[PDB]
Amino acid sequence: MRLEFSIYRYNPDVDDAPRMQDYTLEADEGRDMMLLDALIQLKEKDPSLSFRRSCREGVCGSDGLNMNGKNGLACITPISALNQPGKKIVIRPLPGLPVIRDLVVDMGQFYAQYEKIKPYLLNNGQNPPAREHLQMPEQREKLDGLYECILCACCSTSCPSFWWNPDKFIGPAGLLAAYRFLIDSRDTETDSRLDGLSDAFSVFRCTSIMNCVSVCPKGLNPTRAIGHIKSMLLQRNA
Amino acid sequence: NGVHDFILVRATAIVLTLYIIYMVGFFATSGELTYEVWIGFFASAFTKVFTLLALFSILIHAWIGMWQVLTDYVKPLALRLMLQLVIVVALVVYVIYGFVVVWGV
Amino acid sequence: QRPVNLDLQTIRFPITAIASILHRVSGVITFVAVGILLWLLGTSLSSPEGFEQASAIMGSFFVKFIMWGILTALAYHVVVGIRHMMMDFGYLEETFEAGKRSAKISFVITVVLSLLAGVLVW
Amino acid sequence: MKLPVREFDAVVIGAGGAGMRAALQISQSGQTCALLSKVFPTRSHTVSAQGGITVALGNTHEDNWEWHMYDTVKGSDYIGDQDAIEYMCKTGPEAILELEHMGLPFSRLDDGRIYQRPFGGQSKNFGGEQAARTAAAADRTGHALLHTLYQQNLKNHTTIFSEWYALDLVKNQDGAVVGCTALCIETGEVVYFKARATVLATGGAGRIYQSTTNAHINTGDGVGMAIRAGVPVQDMEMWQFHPTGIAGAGVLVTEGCRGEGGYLLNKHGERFMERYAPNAKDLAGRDVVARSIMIEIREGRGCDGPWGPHAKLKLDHLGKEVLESRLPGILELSRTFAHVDPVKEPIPVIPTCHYMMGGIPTKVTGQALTVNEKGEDVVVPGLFAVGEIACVSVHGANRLGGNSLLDLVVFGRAAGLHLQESIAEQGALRDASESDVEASLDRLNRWNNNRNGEDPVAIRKALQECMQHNFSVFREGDAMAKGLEQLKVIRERLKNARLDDTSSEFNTQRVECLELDNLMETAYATAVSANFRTESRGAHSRFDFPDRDDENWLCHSLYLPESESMTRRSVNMEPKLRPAFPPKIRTY
Ligand SMILES: *Cc1cc2c(cc1C)nc1c(=O)[nH]c(=O)nc-1n2C[C@H](O)[C@H](O)[C@H](O)COP(=O)(O)OP(=O)(O)OC[C@H]1O[C@@H](n2cnc3c(N)ncnc32)[C@H](O)[C@@H]1O
Ligand code: HEM
Ligand SMILES: CC1=C(C(=O)Nc2ccccc2)SCCO1
Ligand SMILES: O=C([O-])[C@H](O)C=C([O-])O
Ligand code: SF4
Ligand code: F3S
Ligand code: FES
Ligand code: NA
Repeated sequence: MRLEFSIYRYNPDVDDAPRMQDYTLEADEGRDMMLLDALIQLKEKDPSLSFRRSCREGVCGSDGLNMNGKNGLACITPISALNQPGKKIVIRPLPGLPVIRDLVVDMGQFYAQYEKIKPYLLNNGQNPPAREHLQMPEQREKLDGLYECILCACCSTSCPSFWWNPDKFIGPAGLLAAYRFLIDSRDTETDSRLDGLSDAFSVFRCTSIMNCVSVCPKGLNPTRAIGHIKSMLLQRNA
Repeated sequence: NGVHDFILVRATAIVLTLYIIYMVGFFATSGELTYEVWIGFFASAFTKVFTLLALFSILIHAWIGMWQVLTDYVKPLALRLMLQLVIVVALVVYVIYGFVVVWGV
Repeated sequence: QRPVNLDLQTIRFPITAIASILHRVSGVITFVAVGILLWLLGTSLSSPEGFEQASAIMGSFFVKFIMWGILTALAYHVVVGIRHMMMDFGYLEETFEAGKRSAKISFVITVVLSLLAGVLVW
Repeated sequence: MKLPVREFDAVVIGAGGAGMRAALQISQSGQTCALLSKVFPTRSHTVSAQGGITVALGNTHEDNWEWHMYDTVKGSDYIGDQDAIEYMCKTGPEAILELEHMGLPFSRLDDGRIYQRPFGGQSKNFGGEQAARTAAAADRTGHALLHTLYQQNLKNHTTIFSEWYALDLVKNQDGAVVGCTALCIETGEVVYFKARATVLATGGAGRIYQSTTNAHINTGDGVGMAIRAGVPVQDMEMWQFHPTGIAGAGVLVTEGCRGEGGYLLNKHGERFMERYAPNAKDLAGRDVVARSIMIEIREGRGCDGPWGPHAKLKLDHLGKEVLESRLPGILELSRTFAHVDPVKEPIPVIPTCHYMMGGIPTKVTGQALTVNEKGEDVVVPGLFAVGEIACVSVHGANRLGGNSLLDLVVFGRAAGLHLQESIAEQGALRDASESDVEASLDRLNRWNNNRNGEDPVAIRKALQECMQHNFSVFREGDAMAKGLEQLKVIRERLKNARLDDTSSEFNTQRVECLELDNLMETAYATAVSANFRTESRGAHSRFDFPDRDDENWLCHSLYLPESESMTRRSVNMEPKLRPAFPPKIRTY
C-alpha cells in the first residue's frame, strides 16, 4: 500500500523560507509501522531529511513532532493512527520554536524555562538522615505523575500562553517540574521557591486552555500540577 | 504581583455575577416596560448603589483582563502604553459617567 | 533569522482550547459593549423623551441584532468564566475528559441563554 | 592553528550516567571541564535503563558487599578483575546513597528507605538463598538517574556542549592524547577541544547488530576513536544478549519482571528455567538464561505468531496493582510494541543484543591502558574512560543486571576523585602540532569529498546482518571465519562510501556516516576477538570449543589496532580486603 506524506523542509543555505515537500512510501499492507520507521525510511531515499530521534521507544523525548496538526512522538505514533483515505500525512516541527533545519527545532527557550524554576533538590542540611532521606510511600506517591516527564516539549509547544511569552511564562512542562520539587518532602526550600513564582507571568499566564494534557505522550497532567502551584501561591501570599 | 491580580479579577467577577442576576431578575419579571416603572427601579437606593459597585468592579476586572490580552499581543512598548492609557481612561470614564447618570435620577 | 511554525491553520485545537479563545474574545467584546450599554442607559434615563428615543433605537432590527450579539458574548464570558473559577476552586476536575464535558455543557448553557436573550430583545 | 581551540583541564566525551557523574566530580574537585554530548544529555541511553541499581544497601534484608562481590565474580565467569569488583561493591552503597541525596526519586519501603527488588545473579551467604538488592524507581530507574544527574549538573553550572559530535582523538608527538576534534551539529563548525584529560564516556554499540535493545545512538564511537588512535580494546567478544527483548521489536522489558515474580514458559507451558537452572531458576545469570531460551526455540519448543519465534514471559499472576505500581513502564512498552497487555497475557520475548562487556581497558582511576612490546601494561597519557565504553573490568564475560548503573556512578565518580593525581602522575603533555590536529580530521574529510562512492545504507545493513548471523548467542568456528571475511569486504566498501548531504546546518546524514565508521571498527574488533578465543565462557559460546578452559583462557583478550592482531592480559585476582574467589564450575 502507498503512503503519502507532506513534510516541512527548511535549510537556511538553500531555502528563502520554509516549504512542504511531498513523499511517497510503499508499505507492507499486513503490517503497521510507527511514524519514525517511515521517517528513517524516507531518509534512505532522501538523505537530506533531518529530524531528531534516539531511543525509538517513547522514553528519551527526542522526536516530538506536529503530526496532522497535533503534537506527539514519532516513535510511538503508529502510521495507522495518521492515515486517512485520500489525505497526506502532514509532519511539521513543534510549533512556536525557532526552526534550525527541517523538523529540528531550537529547544533553548524550553530548557531556559526549566532552569528558571531551579529543578534540583534544595536541602538545607539540617537534621541529616543516617543514610538515605526517609520518604514514606505516601510522600513518595506525591511525585508520581511528575518525575516521569521526558522533556519532549510536546505540551509547552502546544500552549498559546507559551507562544506569546516563552521567556516569561514558565510553560506547562517547566511548571510540572517546579511542582515536582515543591512537593518533594526532601526539598526544604518550598517557601523560597514560591516567592520566585509570584509575579504576573511565571505561573499565572496559564489560564486552563488545557492543550498540555491531551498531547503529553506520557499521560501526565500539567494543568493539575499548575493548579496545585496556584493553591500554594494563594495559601502563602493571600 | 500576580496573586493579587488572580484574586481581584475573581472577587470582582463574583460581585458582577451577582449584579447580573439582579438586573436579569428585574428584566425577566416586569412585562410592560413603561418609562415610570423603569425610572422607579433606577431611583431605588438599592439599584443605585449596586450599579455603582458594579462599575467599580468592571473598572478593576476589565483593567486586569485587558492588561492580560495586551501583554500577549502588543509587544512594542510605546504602542502598548498608549493603548493602556486609552483603556484605563475609558474605564474611569465609565464609572464617572455612571455616577452622573444615576445621581441625576 | 530563523523561521517558526506558528501557522494556526495547520494546528488542531481541541474543544477546551476553542472554549478558551472564545472566552478571551467575548471579554474584549464585553469591554466595548459596556460603553454602548452605558450610552444607551444614560439616554433612556435623562427625561421621558430620552426614554421613547431609546425604545425607538431598540425598535430597529439592526440594533436588536447587535444587542443580541452583546448579550450573547456576555452570557458566554460569564458562563465559561464560572467554569474557569470552578476549576480554580476544585468544584470541577482538571483531567482532559472533565475539561471536554464542562466546555460542552458551557456551550449548551450559553445557547439557551442566547435564546432567552433573543426573546427578551424581540 | 586554522581551527578554533577550546582549552579545559578535562573534556568528557558523553553525558550519560558515567559522563555526567564524572563531570560533576571533576568540577567540584576544582578543575575546568567541558561535557560534550552528541545528543541533549537527557536523551542518552541511560535514560532507558529500567530495572535499577544493584548495590548492597541492606534495606530489604541484611546484606553484605562481599556477597555482592561473590555474585559478581561468579557472574563474570571469573574473568572479572577482582580488585576492581571489590572496589565497586564496597564503594557502591555510599555512591548510591549520594544519588538519593541529589534527589533521585527512588521507590520506597514502608519504613521510608529505598526499595530494593530481586534481580538475576543475587544471593545471600555466597551462593545461598535469593537476594533482593536492586534499588529502583518503579521500572524507570535509568530515567530517574539521568535526569537527577542532569539536574545536578545544572545546579553546578557545568559547561555543557550539547549536540557536538566528537570525531577523533588528537595525539601529540609523544603519543599522548591531548584532546579531540568535534563537529557542532547545529552549525557545522569544527573545533579542537584541548585537554589534559580526555575522558571517553560514549556508551555501548548494540547497533552493530540487526536487533538490539540499544538506542539508535549507540554506535561505539568510543571504540572506533580508540582504535584509530592506536589504543587497544579488550574482551570485545563478550556481548551480553539480554534474555527478554520484545520479539519482533528488540525493545527491552526489564529483568525486573522476573525479579518481581514473573517467569518464562515455552509452547508447552513448561517453566523450563527449572530444568536449566534448578537453583536460581528465572533469576539465573543472563548468558545462561539467554542460551536456555534459544535452545528451547532451536528444538521446536518455542512459540510463534505475528512476533516471530519467541518464549512467553508470564506476569499476569502478579496482579494489576503490583504491575502498575512496580512495572508501569513495561506495561506501556508491551502494549505499544507487542500489542499485548501483560496484565492478561504473557509477553513474547527473545534474547536481544543488549550490553557491551568489552571496551577500552582502564584502571580503577579511569586511566586508559595499553601494552608495550613486552606485553606489560602502560598508561596512555591523557586518556581516560568510564562506563559502558570502559572495560575495567568489573563485568568479565557476563554482566549482572543492576551492575551497569552502579558502574557508571562508582567509576565516573572515581575518575573525578582521582583526576588531579592522574594529571600529576602523567606530567605536562607537549602541545599538539597543527598536523597532529589535521590528522584527526582525515576521516571527516574523506566523507565530505566522496560524492559517487557506495551507498552507506547498504553497508550498514550488511554489517548488521553479518554480526547477527555469525556473532550472536551461539557461535561456530566456520561461520565466524566466514563472517570475518565478509566484514573485510564490507569494510573495504566503506572506505569508498558517499555522503549525499553536503550541507552544514544540522546535517544528520554526515553524523550518521561518521557513526557508521565506528560501527565498523567495533564489529571488526568483535569478530577478530570472537574467532581468537577458542573456549566457551559467559556470553561467548562456541560449539567447536564448548568448554571453559581455565588453563589457557583465564584471561582477557586484547585487540591491537596497529597490527590488527590479538593477545592476552592477566585477570586480576588480588582483592585487598578479603581473599580471592577461586575459579570453579559455574552453574545456576
Ligand atoms: C540499553 C539498556 C541498557 C540498560 C538498561 C536498559 C536498556 C534499554 N537497564 C539497566 C538497568 O536497569 N541497570 C543497569 O545497571 N544497567 C542497565 N542498562 C545498561 C546501562 O544502562 C548502559 O550500560 C548504561 O546506561 C550506559 O551508560 P553510559 O554513561 O556508559 O553511556 P550512555 O548512557 O549511552 O551515554 C552515551 C553518551 O555518549 C555520547 N556520545 C556517544 N558518541 C559520541 C560522540 N561521537 N561525540 C559526542 N558524544 C557522543 C552520547 O551523546 C551520550 O551522551
Ligand atoms: C462586566 C463586564 C466584563 C468585562 C468587560 C470582562 C472582561 C474580561 C477580560 C478582558 C478578561 C481577560 C481575557 C483573557 O485573559 O483572555 C477577563 C477574564 C476573566 N473573566 Fe471577565 N469581564 C466581565 C465580567 C465578568 C464576569 C461577571 C465574570 C464571571 C464569570 C467574568 C469572568 C472572568 C474570569 C474568571 C476571568 C479570568 C481568567 C484569567 O484570570 O485569565 N468576567 N474578563
Ligand atoms: C493566551 C490565551 C489565549 C490564547 O491566545 N488562545 C489561543 C490563541 C490563538 C489560537 C488558539 C488559542 S485564550 C485564553 C487566555 O489566554
Ligand atoms: O532488565 C533490566 O532492567 C536491565 O536490562 C538491567 C540491566 O542492568 O541491564
Ligand atoms: S509533561 Fe508530557 S508533553 Fe510535557 S515535556 Fe513532559 S513528557 Fe513531554
Ligand atoms: S496548554 Fe497552556 S494555558 Fe495552562 S492548562 Fe495548559 S499550560
Ligand atoms: S525517539 Fe526517544 S522518544 Fe521517540
Ligand atoms: Na564495557
